[PDB]
Amino acid sequence: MVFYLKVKVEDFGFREDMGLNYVRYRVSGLDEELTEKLIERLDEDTERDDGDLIITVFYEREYFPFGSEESKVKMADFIAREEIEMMVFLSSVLED
Repeated sequence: MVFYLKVKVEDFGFREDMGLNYVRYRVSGLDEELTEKLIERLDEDTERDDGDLIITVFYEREYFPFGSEESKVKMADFIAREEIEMMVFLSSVLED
């Protein structure tokens, strides 16, 4: 009756050439055709890998880049801020 989606960080990084932070999320359950739906709405780079889906989303000062790890004083901040970012994002879209 209800679908269960789990999104977690798989590979995070930063591009000095651009000046923004990027991170890849791991999603399982989507389909070849379904991917075209999300990739369109998000307008990001989606690709099937071993059944999972890679999504890289980076934002500059304009949208506030992801780099507030100095707060938590560890990498956990990146995965924590990134995980909730995707989870909350989707949940917020489905809930609304």
